Amino acid sequence: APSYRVKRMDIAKNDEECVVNAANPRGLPGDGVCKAVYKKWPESFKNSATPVGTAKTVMCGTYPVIHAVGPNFSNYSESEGDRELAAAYREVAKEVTRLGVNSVAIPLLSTGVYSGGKDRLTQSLNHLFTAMDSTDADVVIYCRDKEWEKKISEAIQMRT
Ligand SMILES: O=C(O)c1ccnc(=O)[nH]1
Repeated sequence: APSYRVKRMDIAKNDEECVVNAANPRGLPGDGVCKAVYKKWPESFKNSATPVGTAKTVMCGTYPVIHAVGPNFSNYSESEGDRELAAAYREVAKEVTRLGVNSVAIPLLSTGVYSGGKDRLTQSLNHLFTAMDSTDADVVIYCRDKEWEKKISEAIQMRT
């Protein structure tokens, strides 16, 4: 029976069969979060460039890295941002299904340096749910803040 779980820890130490990288459209290593993914799976960044609102899988050996590019809300309108953030998660669902994996480690896209200084926990998480509800993979959501862990954990609780 496929579950959603949340873990407050480095996504680069996930124990799922694949990872989603919160990526930039240039396929650049990045800093903070993407840096952890670059350091862990540097060969997954070969031709990882993909436009905003898309996802691209690059294998690191047999381990799939799904580069998913949420919008930078600094650059987008609230309405266009929202559209691009929905589409990014939909492309993630498609890659997870295509790969036939049983589990996936996923961050909340567009909630860090791409949030345009706003709190987007509920926006990002609902788009994730919309996309991943139609898949049969175990989903493990990774976050850093304890407050965020609690809020995500409750949003999971109150749909079961
Ligand atoms: O702000 C973020 O967490 C983020 C950085 C890069 N790509 C994203 O989808 N999101």
